Amino acid sequence: HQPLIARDGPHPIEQPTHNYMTKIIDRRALNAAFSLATEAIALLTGEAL
Amino acid sequence: TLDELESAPQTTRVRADLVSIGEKLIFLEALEKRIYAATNVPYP
Repeated sequence: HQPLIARDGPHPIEQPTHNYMTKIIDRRALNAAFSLATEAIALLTGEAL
Repeated sequence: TLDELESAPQTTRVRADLVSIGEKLIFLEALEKRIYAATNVPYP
């Protein structure tokens, strides 16, 4: 909402202006690598216990 | 057709700026953020 000041002539008269803005979300993602090994499944599961 | 002014003191505190120059205190403000911010008006 724009404020106004009031002038005289000869240059013209202004009205109140208004503005309505819309902005779209920009979307991203991330990644990570956790990878395990061969035996480590069976060492957690209990095959080699 | 002759009429005289009537004035009443109602003082309030106002944030401002005071500068001492020479022998008298001098007022100093810039008038950009208070007035003329985001208009189409040139600064005279």
